[PDB]
Amino acid sequence: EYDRGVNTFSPEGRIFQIEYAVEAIKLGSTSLGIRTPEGVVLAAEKRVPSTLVVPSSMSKIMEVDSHIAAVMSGMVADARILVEHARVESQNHRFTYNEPMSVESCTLATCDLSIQFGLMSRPFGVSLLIAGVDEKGPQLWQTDPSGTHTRYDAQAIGGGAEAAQSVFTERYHRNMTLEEGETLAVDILKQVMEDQLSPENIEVAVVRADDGKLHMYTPTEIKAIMSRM
Amino acid sequence: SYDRAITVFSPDGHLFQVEYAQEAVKKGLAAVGVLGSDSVVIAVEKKSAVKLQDSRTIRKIYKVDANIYLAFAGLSADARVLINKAQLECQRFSLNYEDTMDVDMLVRYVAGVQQKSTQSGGSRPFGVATVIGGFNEDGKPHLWKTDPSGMCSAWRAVAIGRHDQTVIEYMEKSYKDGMSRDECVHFAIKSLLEVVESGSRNIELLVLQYKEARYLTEEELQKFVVEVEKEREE
Amino acid sequence: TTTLAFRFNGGIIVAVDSRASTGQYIASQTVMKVLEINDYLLGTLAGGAADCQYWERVLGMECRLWELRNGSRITVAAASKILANITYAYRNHGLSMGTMVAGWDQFGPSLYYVDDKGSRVKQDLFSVGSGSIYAYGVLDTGYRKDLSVEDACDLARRSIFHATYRDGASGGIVTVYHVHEKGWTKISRDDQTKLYHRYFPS
Amino acid sequence: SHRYDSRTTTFSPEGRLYQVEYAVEAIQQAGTVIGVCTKDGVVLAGEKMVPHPLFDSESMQDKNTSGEKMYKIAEHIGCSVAGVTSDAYALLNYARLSALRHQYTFQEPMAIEDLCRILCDEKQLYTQYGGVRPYGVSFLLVGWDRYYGYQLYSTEPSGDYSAWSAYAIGQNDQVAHALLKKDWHESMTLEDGMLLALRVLGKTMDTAKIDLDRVEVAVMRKVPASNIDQLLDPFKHHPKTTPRFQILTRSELKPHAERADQAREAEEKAE
Amino acid sequence: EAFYGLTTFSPSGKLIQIEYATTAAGKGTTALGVKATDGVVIAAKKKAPSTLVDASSIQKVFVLDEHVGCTYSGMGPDCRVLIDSARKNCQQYKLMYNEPIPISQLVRKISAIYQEFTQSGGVRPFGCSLLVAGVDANGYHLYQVDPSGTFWAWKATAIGTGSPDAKAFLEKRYTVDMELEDAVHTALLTLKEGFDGQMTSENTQVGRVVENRFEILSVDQLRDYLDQI
Amino acid sequence: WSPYQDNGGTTAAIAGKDFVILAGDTRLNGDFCLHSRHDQSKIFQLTPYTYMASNGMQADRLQLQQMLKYRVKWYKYNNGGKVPSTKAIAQLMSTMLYHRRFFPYYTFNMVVGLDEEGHGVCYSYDAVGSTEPFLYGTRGSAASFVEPLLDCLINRQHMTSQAPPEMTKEETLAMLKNAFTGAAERDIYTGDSVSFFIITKDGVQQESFELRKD
Amino acid sequence: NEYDSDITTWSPTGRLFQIEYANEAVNNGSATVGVKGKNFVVLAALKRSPVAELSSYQEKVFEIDEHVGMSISGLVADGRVLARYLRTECMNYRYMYSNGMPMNQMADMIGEKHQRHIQCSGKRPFGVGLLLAGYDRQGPHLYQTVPSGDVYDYKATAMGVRSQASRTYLERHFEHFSDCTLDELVTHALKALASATSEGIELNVKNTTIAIVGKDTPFTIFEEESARKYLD
Amino acid sequence: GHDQSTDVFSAEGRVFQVEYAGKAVDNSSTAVAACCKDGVVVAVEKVHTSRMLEKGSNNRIHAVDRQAGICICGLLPDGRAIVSRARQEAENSRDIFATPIRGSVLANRVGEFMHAYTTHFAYRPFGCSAIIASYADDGPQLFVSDPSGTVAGYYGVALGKAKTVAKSELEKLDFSSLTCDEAVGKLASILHEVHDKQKDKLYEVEVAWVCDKSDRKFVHVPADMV
Ligand SMILES: O=C(NC1CC1)c1cccc(NC(=O)c2ccc(=O)n(Cc3ccccc3)n2)c1
Repeated sequence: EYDRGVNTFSPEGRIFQIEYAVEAIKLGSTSLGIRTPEGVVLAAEKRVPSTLVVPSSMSKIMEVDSHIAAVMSGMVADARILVEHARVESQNHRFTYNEPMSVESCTLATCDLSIQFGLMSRPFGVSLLIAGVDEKGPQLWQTDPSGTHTRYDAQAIGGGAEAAQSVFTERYHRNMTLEEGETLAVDILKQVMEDQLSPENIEVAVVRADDGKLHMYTPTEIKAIMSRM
Repeated sequence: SYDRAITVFSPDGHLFQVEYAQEAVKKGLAAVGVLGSDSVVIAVEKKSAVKLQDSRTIRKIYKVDANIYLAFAGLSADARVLINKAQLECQRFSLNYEDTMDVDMLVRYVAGVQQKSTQSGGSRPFGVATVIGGFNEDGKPHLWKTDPSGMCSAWRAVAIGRHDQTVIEYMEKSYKDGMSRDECVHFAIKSLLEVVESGSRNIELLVLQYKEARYLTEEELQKFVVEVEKEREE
Repeated sequence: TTTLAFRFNGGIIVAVDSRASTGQYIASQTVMKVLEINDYLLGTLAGGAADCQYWERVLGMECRLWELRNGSRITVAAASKILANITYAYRNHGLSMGTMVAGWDQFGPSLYYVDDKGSRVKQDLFSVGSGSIYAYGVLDTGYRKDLSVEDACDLARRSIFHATYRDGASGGIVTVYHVHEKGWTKISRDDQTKLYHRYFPS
Repeated sequence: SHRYDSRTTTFSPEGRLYQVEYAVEAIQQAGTVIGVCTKDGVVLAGEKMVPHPLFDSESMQDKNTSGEKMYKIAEHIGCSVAGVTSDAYALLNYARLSALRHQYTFQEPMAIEDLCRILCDEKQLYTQYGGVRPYGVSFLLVGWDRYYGYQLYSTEPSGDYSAWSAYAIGQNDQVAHALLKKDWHESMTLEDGMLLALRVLGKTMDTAKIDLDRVEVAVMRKVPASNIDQLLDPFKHHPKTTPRFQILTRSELKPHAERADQAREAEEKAE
Repeated sequence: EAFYGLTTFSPSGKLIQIEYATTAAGKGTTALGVKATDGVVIAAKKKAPSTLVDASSIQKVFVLDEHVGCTYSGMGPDCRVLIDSARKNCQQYKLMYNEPIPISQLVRKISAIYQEFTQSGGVRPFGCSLLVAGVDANGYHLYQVDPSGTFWAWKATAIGTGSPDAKAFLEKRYTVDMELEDAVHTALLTLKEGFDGQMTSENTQVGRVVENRFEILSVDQLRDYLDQI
Repeated sequence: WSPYQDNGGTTAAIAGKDFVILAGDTRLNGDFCLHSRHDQSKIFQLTPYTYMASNGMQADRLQLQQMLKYRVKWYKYNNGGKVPSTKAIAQLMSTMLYHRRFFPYYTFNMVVGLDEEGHGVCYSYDAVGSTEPFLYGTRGSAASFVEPLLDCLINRQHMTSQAPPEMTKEETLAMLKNAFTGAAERDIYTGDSVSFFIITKDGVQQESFELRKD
Repeated sequence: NEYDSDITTWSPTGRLFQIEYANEAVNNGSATVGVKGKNFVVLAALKRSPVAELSSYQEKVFEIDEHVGMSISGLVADGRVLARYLRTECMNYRYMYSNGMPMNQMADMIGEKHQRHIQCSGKRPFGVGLLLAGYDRQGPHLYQTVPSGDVYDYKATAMGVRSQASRTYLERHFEHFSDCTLDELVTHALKALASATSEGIELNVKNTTIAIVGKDTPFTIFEEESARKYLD
Repeated sequence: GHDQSTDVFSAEGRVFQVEYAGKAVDNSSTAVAACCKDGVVVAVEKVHTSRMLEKGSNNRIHAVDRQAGICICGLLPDGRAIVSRARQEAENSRDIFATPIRGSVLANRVGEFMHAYTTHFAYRPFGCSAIIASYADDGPQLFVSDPSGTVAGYYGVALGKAKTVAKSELEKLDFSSLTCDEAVGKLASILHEVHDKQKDKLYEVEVAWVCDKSDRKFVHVPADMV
C-alpha cells in the first residue's frame, strides 16, 4: 500500500489517494442538502454507535457562520479540520471586508486546504455540503477530497447518496417551499438509514432566505416535520 | 526532516494506520466512565499486582487540570505524551483566557492532536483512546471519549480498551440517568467486572464531583466488589 | 476623548463623547467610541483610534470564533484577557489604546480596563481619556451602587458632559449605553451643547 | 529512495510496533541487571561480559561515576543499562544534561520520576516521529528524592516506564523476576538487598559461587554530608544526609558475594 | 534528502547493518596496539596495492593531537571522516579547557559519532575500527572503537584481518611489567607473524606514545627497530 | 534622506441622497517647486461605484491604489464576479493601512461611493485607518479651510433660519467649486484645477474646473 | 509495468508514464473548444447538463486578466491552482509594466510551471489541460497546454471527451476563421463543441459557456442574456 | 530494481535512467547543425500532430543570449527548462562578469546542469539534448549536451530519429569551406531527405543561425532561404 506514492496518477488519470478518499465517503453516514428559494436544508443521519452517546456531541452539522452551515460525511475528525478553517476564513472575511462571506467564497477556501497533500500526508476523507444564504440567495455546494467544489440544488453524500439521488431526480423541483424541502429531506433519510428514523437519530438545519440565518432543528421541531408524513 | 506519508488511504476507503492504532487500543486495558447526576466515575483495569511493583500508589487515571481527569487505553507511552500535551494545553488556556478550560474544549484539543497525527507526514497515529471526565466551572459534569482517528463524542457511560464493545453493550442495557455517587461507583465496578477477572487489586477507580476528585482506597473499593460480585450470581 | 463606565446594581453604563482631535484641529465631532463587539460586549475606544478600532475588531472576531468553536459566549474576563494579551505582546510597539470591556456573562456584569501595555484591571468604575480627570469629579461624587437606571445614565451623561465642557479634546455628542442581562441597549445620544442648556437653563 | 524505507515508525496489523518489539529482543540478549529497592538504599547488580585478560581499566580518577554496567546520572541518580551499549551512552548523556538543567532552573535535585519521564519521552519520540530506529536500551534508574525516597524505575524502548521494588532487565529477566517475587519484602536492610541482588544474579547466570570478575554492584544510599560550607551561603539549608551513588570495588563486594555463597550453600542443605 | 534510517532492528534483535559494518571493519589490514608501563605503541601494515604507489603518502597511523594517535582498520576513507572529527574535538577541547583532551573523553566523542551513523537517517554506519592511543593525566591508554560505537580499553589488541591470531599471540607475549622498547619489539613481532613477505620501514607504520607525546616513527627510527627483529 | 515627501493638494467629497461628489486638485508639488499642474493621481476608481482619493505622498498613493486594485480583483474572482461594495472596500482599506502601522503609507485617504440603498457615502481615513462614514469630507492642505465651510453650509448648526432643502447634485457641485475656489486663493499648495467626479448609479460624470494658477 | 508509479522514472522506451496518465485526466474532462479569428478568440466549454430539474455549476472557464482567460479540462482543482498562478503572474506583470502580460510570455510561463512538476519526486503533473485565449499587441492568441508542459499555439482546437470529433469539425472550417466575424467564430465554436455532445443532447444556455476576448473586448464570460443570442 | 533511479549504477557502471532518457531524445524529431567559419546554423524538424497549429508553435530553437542559442531535441518542456538555465547563465555572465558568456563556457554550464539531474534519487534526467550555438569571443561554436550532461563540440551534428542518416549526409559537407548561407540550404535540405512522410505527415523545418551576416546575433533565419 506504500507501493504507489500518494501523488500518483492511475492509468485512467485519477489520483489514487483521491479515489480512495472518495471510497471512504461512501462508508460515511448519509447527509443531504436541498436548495429552495425560501432557504436551504441540511439533514444528516447521526449514526450513533450506542444509546449511551450524547447525541448533540456527534454533530454532523456545523455553524460556519450565522448564515452558513456545513454537514460532513466520512471521517468526522477530518471534517472538524475543514470546518475550523471555514470558520476562520469566514471570520477573516468579515474582519477584512465587514460583510458576510459568500457561500461560494467559503467553499473555495475550504477546498483551498484540501489541495494541500504530499504538508498533509493524505487527503481529507470528507465531503462537505455547505449551505448558506448571501446576496445571491440560498446556495448549496459540495466539497470533495479532490478539492473540487460544485454548486448543487440538491445533493447527498454518504452510503445513502445513490438511493438519495434516485429520489431527488423524481421529487425535487427548483421551486419547492422550505417545508416541502424539510419533508423531502427527512423522507430520504427514513428510506436510506439503517436504523429507524427518530428525532434524535437525525440532525436537520436550515438557512432561511428571509432572515439569512441558520436554525438548527431541536428534536422537537424535527418531530414537527415527521408529524406531516 | 522525515515527512513520508505514513497514514494513507488504501483502496476500500480505509486508513490502515488508524485501523491498526485502533487495534492497539483493543489490546489495552479496559477503562470505563460513568456519568451520574453530580458525579463522574472513571474506572480502569490495572495489569494485576505483582509483588514487585511499587506499593506506593501509582495512578492510572491522570489529572489533566484541577477539574479534568483522563484514563486511557493503548500504548502507555503515546498516552503519556498526549496527556502531557493536554496538561500543557489547559495551562496555556488558563494563561490566555484566565478562565479554566471547559472539559469539552480540552477534549477537542486532544482529539485534534489525535487527528493531526493521522495526517502528518513522518508520524504514525497515537495508538490511544481516552476517556475524559470532569466538571465545567458551572457544576455540569461531562464524559468524553477520543479514539485514534481523532473522533470524540460525549457519553453517559463508556468503555475503552479490551472488550470495549462487550462492556458498552452491557452498559446500554442497565444504565439509568440520574444515578447517585454510590450507584455510579457500583455501576462502573459492575461494568468493568464484565471483562476483568477479580475486583481485588486490578481496578483503580476515581470519583469526580464538582471541585472534588477522590480515588477509592483499596478498602472502600472492596465493599463495592463484594456488594457487586454477590449481585452477579443472580 | 472622555469615556467612562461603571457597574451598578442595574448593570453597566458606558458613556462617551465623540470628538477626535488631531492635536488642535478637530477631525470629527462624530466618532463612535463605543465599539459593539459581540451583542453582550462593548468596548470603548480611547487613545489611537485605529489601534482601538483594529484590535477591538479582532477581539470581536476572537469572541465570535470562541462562540462557534465552543457553542457558548465568551466570558468578559476571557475577552478582556484576549485583548490584554495582545496589547501585552505589543507593549513595545507603541500602541495607544485605553479600552474598557464591559459585558454581562453568566457571572453577571463585568468591567475591565485594558491599556496598550497589557494592563487589565477590573474595577466597578472607570473613566478614560484626556477628559477623565474631569469626569471622575462628577462621577465620583454621584456614584452609588443603588442608582436606578435613569439615575445611572443621568450620572453618566452628566459626567461626560462636564468633561466635554472643560476639556478641549472632548466634545460633541454624549452617547450612553447600558449593559444588562439581555445584552446592551444604546440609551441615548445628545449633543453636549443641548445638554448644557438642559442642565443649566439660564 | 522511498522504495527502500523500512517504515520504522509504522504500526503493524495488530497495532504492534515491530521495531520496538525487536529492540526488546535486543535487550533480552544483554547482560542481566538486577535492582532491589530497600529503605536503606537501592542496589544494582549487573552481569559484566567475560573479562578477557587483556582488558585494561580506563584508570578514571572518580571510581563511582561509571563502570561497565552502572552510570551516575547525578549525585542522586544512578542507572544501569541493558541493550545496545552505544544507544545507552547517547541517552545517558541526555539524562545527565536533563538532570542538570533541572538543577540549573530550580537549584534543587530533579526527582527520579521526572528524570525518568524525560528519558522515556526521548525514547517514545523515536517510535512515532522521524523514520529512524528506536533506542535499543532499557534502563534501571535508581535514586533518592525527598518526594518518594529510594526509587527504582525501569524503562523500555517503547518509552514506557514503571516503578518497582525490585526488578531485572536483560538476559533472564523472567527468571529473575520470579526469584525476586519470592524473596523480596518491604523491610530489608541494605545488606539484605545486596544479598538478594546477588543470590538472584548468581542464580540467573547459573554459577555455584558469584564470579566477582563478571559482576558489578552499585548502591544508591544516603550518607552523612561532609561539605556543608555554611559561612558561604548562610541562609541555605544543607541536609545532614545526602544521596551517594557508589560503585563497589572488587574488595568492597567480596564480603557480600561470600555472604551469598553461604546462603546458596545453606539452601542446598534442605534439599 | 533521504531521511529514513538504514540501520534497523531485525526480528532477533540484531542491528544487521552494524554487523556488516563490523565485518567490513575486520577486512582491513592488521593494526595493533600495545600498552606498556611507560607508553603505548600502535603499528599497522601498509600493504600498498603496487610498488608504484608512493608509500610515503599512505598513512595508516595518525596524529590526532600532540598526545594521542590512532590507527584503524577497515575502510580507509570512512576512518578519514572519524579522524578529521577527532582532530577537531581535540582542538575544541584545548580551546575550551586549555589542556589536552583526555583519551577517555576523545573516545567517547568518537563513539558518539559512530553511534549517530547507526541511528540517524540516510546514512550507513562506518565500516572501520580505530585504535586510539594516548597519554593524559590518568596515564597511558589504548582503546578500540568499533562501528557499533562501542569501545574498550585494552592492554593490547589487534583489529583487521589477521586479528584473532594476532590477539592470541599478544596474549602469550604480553606482560604487565613490559617497557616500551619491548612493547615495540612485541608489536612488530606480532605483525611479522601474519605478514606475507618481508617487513620494511616502507610497508609498516608505527606510532608511539612516550613521555607526554604521540609520534609516528620516522623510517630511520623504524628501521632501527626492524633490524632487531 | 526621508522616504516621505508631501506632494500636497486637497481632496473633498460630498455625499448626497443618490450621488456622491468627489474632488481633487491636480497640482503635484515637489520641494519648493511644482512638478505638474495636471496630476490625476489623487483619485482612483476602484469599482464603478467606489473611488478613493488620497493626499500626502504621491508615491504612496500610487502604491496603495495598486494594492487595493488587486485586492479588489482578488475579491471579484473569489466571489464569482461581484464587486465589493463601498462599505467593503472601506473596511478593506482600513485594514491595509493598519497592516502598515509600522512603516505607514503617507496617504490621507477617502473612500467614496454608494451604499447598498444607493445613498452616497464617504469614509475618511487617517494614516493607519481610523475611519468613519460621513456625508462629507476633505483631506489635504486646504482641508482645514474647506471642512469648516462645508460644516457651515451643509449642517448650519449656528443658523436660526430653517435648513434649506436637500442639496441636489448641481447645487452640491457648485458648493465644492466655490470652496475649492476659495482654497486655491489662500492655500499656496492647492491650485491649478479640480477634477470632479459625480458618482451616481447611472455612472460617473467627470468635470474639470479651472483654479487660479499662482 | 514497473515504471509507471513515479514521475521521476523513465521507462526503457523513453516514456514517462505518469505524464501519459496525467494526460488521461485531460482526455476525460468535459469538452472545450477554442477558435481564433482575426481579432477575437472564442472559448466554448460544455458544462454538465441538468439531472432533471437538478443543476450543478462548476467553474470551467476563468478570466485571468482583462485581456486573457482560459478554459480547463481535467482535474478542476489543478485548474484552480493554475488559474491562481496565472492570475497572480498577470497582476504582478500589470503592476510592474502597467500593461497586460503578453500572451507569448504567459504561455512560456504556464509551460515552465508545468515542467517544474514533472521532474522531481513528490511533485506531480497537473492533470489539467488549458485553453488560454487572450489578446495583446500581437493580436489574438489561443494556446492549449497539457500536463507534459507543452504549449501549443493554435488557430483552433478542442480538448476533453469526444473532442476528437470537435477537432474533425474544426479541421474542415479552420482556414476561414481569419476572415470570419465574431458571430461566425462563435457559431463555428458552438458547432464544433456540439460535435462532442453525447448522442441526443444538444447545446443550450445551461450546459454551455462561451467566452470571447479580442480587440477592444476584454475577456468576457457570457451569461444567460448574451449567450441565448448565440445559441439559437 | 537496478534501473528505477538515476542515483544508481548497474553492475556494469551504467546508469540506466540516463540511457532511457537518451532514448527519449532518439525517438524525437531530428535536428542538425553545422559550425562554419562565419557562424553556426542549426535546423530542426518540428513534427506537428495537428493541421491547425500556428506557424511558430513549439519552437525548438531558443535564443539564450544575443550571441547564443539552444536548439532542443527531445522533450520540449524539459528543454525549455534548460533554456531557462542557459539564460540565467548568460545573464550572470553579463551581470557579474560584464562579458558575453563564451560558448564553451555556456555549454559546460548547460552540461553541469543536466548532469546534476543524473545524480540524485529525487530528480530524473532530462529527456532532451541541447544543441548550443554561440558566436562570442571564442568564435563560432557548436556544442551538444546530452541527458547524461556529456558535452561535446562539433563541426556538424545530428540528433533524433534520423540521426544516423543525417550524419551520413552531413559527412558529405566540407566544413572548412562551408558558409552560413550555403548551410541553411544544406541543413534544411538534409532534414527534408531524412524526414519520413507516411509517419509524420505534418512538419515544418525551423532554422536559426548566428553568424557574421546576422551581426553575430542568434536569430531564426528569414523564411525566404528555405
Ligand atoms: O486617551 C489616551 N491617550 C490620548 C491620545 C489620546 C489614552 C491612551 C491609553 C490609555 C489611556 N488611559 C487613561 O486616560 C486613563 C485615565 C484614567 C483612568 O482612570 N484610566 C483607567 C485606568 C485604570 C487602571 C489603571 C490605569 C488606568 N485610564 C488614555
